[PDB]
Amino acid sequence: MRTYEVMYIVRPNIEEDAKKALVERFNGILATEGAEVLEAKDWGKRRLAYEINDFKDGFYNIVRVKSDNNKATDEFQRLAKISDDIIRYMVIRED
Amino acid sequence: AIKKYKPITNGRRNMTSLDFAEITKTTPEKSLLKPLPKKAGRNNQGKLTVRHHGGGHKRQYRVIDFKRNKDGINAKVDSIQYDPNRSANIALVVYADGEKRYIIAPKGLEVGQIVESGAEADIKVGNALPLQNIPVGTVVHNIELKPGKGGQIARSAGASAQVLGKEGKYVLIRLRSGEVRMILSTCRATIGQVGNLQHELVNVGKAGRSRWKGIRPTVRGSVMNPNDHPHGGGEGRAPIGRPSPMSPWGKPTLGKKTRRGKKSSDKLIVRGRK
Amino acid sequence: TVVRKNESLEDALRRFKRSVSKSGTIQEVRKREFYEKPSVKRKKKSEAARKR
Amino acid sequence: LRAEERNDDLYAGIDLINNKLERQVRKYKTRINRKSRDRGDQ
Amino acid sequence: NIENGVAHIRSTFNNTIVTITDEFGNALSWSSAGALGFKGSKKSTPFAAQMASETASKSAMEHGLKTVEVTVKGPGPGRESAIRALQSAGLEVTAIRDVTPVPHNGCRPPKRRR
Amino acid sequence: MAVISMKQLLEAGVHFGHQTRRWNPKMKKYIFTERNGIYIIDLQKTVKKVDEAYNFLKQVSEDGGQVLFVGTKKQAQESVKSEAERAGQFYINQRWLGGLLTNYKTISKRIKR
Amino acid sequence: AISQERKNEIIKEYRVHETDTGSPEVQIAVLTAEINAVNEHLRTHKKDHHSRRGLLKMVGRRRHLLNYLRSKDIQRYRELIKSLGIRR
Amino acid sequence: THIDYKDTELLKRFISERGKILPRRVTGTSAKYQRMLTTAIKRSRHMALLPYVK
RNA sequence: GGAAAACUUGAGUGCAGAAGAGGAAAGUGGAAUUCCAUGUGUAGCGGUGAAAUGCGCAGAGAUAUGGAGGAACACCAGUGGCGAAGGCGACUUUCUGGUCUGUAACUGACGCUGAUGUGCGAAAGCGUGGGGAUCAAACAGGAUUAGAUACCCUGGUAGUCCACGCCGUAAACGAUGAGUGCUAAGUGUUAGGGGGUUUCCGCCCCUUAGUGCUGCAGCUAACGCAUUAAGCACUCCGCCUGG
Repeated sequence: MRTYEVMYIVRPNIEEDAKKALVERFNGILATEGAEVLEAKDWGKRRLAYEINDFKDGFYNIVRVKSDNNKATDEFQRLAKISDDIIRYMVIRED
Repeated sequence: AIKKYKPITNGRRNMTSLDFAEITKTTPEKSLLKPLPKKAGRNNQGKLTVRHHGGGHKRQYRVIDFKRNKDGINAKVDSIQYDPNRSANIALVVYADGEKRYIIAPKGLEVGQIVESGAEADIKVGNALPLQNIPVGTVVHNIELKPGKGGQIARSAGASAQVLGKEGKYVLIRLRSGEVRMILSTCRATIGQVGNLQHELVNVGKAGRSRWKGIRPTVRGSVMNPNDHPHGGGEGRAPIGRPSPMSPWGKPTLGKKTRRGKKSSDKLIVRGRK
Repeated sequence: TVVRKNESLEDALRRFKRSVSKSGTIQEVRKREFYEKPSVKRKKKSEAARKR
Repeated sequence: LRAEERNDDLYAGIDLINNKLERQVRKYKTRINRKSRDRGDQ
Repeated sequence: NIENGVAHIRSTFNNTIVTITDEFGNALSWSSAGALGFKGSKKSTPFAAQMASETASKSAMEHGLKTVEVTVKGPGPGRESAIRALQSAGLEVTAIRDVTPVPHNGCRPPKRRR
Repeated sequence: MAVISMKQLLEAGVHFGHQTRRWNPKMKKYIFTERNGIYIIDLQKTVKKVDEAYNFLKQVSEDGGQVLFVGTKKQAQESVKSEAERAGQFYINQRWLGGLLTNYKTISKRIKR
Repeated sequence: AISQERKNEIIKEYRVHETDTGSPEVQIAVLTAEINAVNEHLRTHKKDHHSRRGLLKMVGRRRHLLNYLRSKDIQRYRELIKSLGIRR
Repeated sequence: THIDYKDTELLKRFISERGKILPRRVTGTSAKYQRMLTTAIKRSRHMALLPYVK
């Protein structure tokens, strides 16, 4: 009943199956408690405009969630601050 | 955190106690207790060598580990308990290995929370890990001063110390005193601030709560004769009549510094007390 | 933050003197030379807008 | 610096002449003590 | 170390100060207006910047760092007169930046001056 | 970078065309619309043409060839001389002489002059 | 406030006849949903004072309709107190 | 329409030559476009698609 | 005025669209200030109408990286927006209040004002604890002056900030109570609604309700006010009757 669009950024200095291991924990988190992801589109490497945790590049992600609970995405907000890889994150409701 | 007593009595009037809401189990753990007889200011010769100590309430000693040795084994917390022998609370942690032991309870510590005491530990409240592996800036307590001896520093209730920087085989740290000291890098210190923060705020409000603590009353020097104290008797009340206030044994007691210099840790103190 | 080359220094200044005047540096730090009262800047901005 | 009193007491009137004299000097000095003006040249 | 560096000036409302350094800043040489016998309130002049700039630049002498690409970090009267006087030393000023600290309305500034 | 950006390209005013009733039907591909008797040159598509105009003219001078610049419209006469000197190429300001590419065995007879 | 599928549900029981929203007892019931929803919000948010005069105004618009409903038929007023719990 | 905060190219013609915001006085947009713009320019500052200063 | 009915404009709910620094709680983020640690580096820095107190050779300032912490949110930003007032300005999510527009389905005077009462109410204060970066009463010191306890400068405590209880006062001001009608126009602007057009979106056109600036009638003692009345009316409340 509510349409969310998260976007989270990971480190540039990670290898291949370290990257795709971290995206597949979150899309299970972003399916928990009746969340049922529309799709998970992934941008490539972007030269991000300034210097967070003295990095120069980032791998972006776009996951669109259709929930009614706000139980999946605040769980995402809880864990993405804990992990030192996923560097920034932002959910936004679209109406 | 604290309860105020209604003034039903003159001795109960301004007295302010501490409700024990952080305490979850009011019974000690029978295998970690130990007899603690009172040596009321008296040394092995039998005579009183520090004043103002006497008969308080009877106390058991709870053996808690200030050295944190069991590396990489998790430890759930049973309970936060009362300890008469220190200002802080204590925390009965139970290892997955099976052994039970107490640590001093940090500020935010709950039951059912795991605690790792090793070098490959996450930087969380209650975890013990060497000062090399502790990142700069975090507050920390139960600090070892020599590797293996156990934590000694910042250990009373509400005490903490923040890691300031790192020398070759030393780390800088700022004490609750305000003093900046070098502590050897291969020394433990547990992450976080130790709890029971409102211990300093009790108004014990009564001449008898002080006697239950074991604190015998202190007679002033200026109400003595001049063989009991250097501030001994004039006629009537007298001013102290000397260039400085002096102790009962004839040492100047107001302002004069008594740190014994030519000492080994003189190289390690960076900034004095603030 | 503009690089000016292939010329003299008395012409890179002419770029730089108007690449600072079209920026919030000199008019910004002259504003924050002293704390103004939180209801006198609402009139100071009103005088700097009614005159345009 | 001028001042006038039309009293008859020639000791109490000068208590008012010196009052008018002391006021007029302070007018003169604060006129010329506005040298302290922060004027920075270009 | 030869012919690569960063020149830092920050002319405040008093005492134009200049420190030339390398491209990864390590303070090669510096000079001020107070280091030229300007005791007080003569330091807030463009003429003080006419001598203070090159007397750190020409008295660097440790590596021959002869390019500058100056950086401006202060609102002052001798702001552009310290880079004009830097080509009196003649050190190929190639990138002028106004890197001044501008807050995002962060702290409380001090009182008004009556 | 590669192309002219969108801001300064239409600030010059290249989106204007000539008048409707004065139209060539083959230019339908390169017209976005007409507003008040005036046509509107497709601005996104001429960027897709000026880069292709940039691509070969890059590599013509790579061979060392000579590109001729001609301009005779009276409001664009001396805008092509000053750009040929910066390029080091050969310009035309006045009218076409009538054979300076084809009968130039009699024009170079007068460039010899 | 409350959702429309919550709001359209509560106008089914107290409706007097089909397509008669705006009736007094069908707009008191949707108030009592909105009363009970906002002071549960206000229970955990005790500092929200600007939302409190939104509550205190629609308390007043419920009271002015209960006082209205007694003036023309008392037997309908007794049924609404029993259907959804109000005092007085 | 509605400005999406990922569409950087139409969103960075509105940013300044240092990273500031052009006012609608000098750009020429409408009122409700400018403040629907400014809630999208500042979500794009937060996820490093645009700087705060250059 | 009472009673029994009937009506739809007032009032309220529907349905469909919007706009918003309206509140509350929890997260996230960047620039700057201060302090500390370090590298490199050398005599002043700082400050003023002029100086001095202060700071620095136990390496200052300046510069570069990293850290900690508190406070605010540049640009957008506007005689703009929202709220009953006080007031409200980073960003995101949750929870929640109000207004406006349009449609006419529905209820059928359900309305307005409101003594006593009951709740909100800037700052400075007070209490119990936190936290303490800048700023800063009191206070200390240096200059000015004819003189100081003022102005200016260095330093600095409560406070400024958070949580919970209070206090309940401001030039709390549009120095103008609330409600509903009616009475020349011109002109900006806001959310729209339409629109005619379109524009490469541009615009320019008619439309509720806001928000300004001009200006008749009328009003005022005069300034002035003038569809946002201080004009013409009716209701109710607060209040004044020399200093």
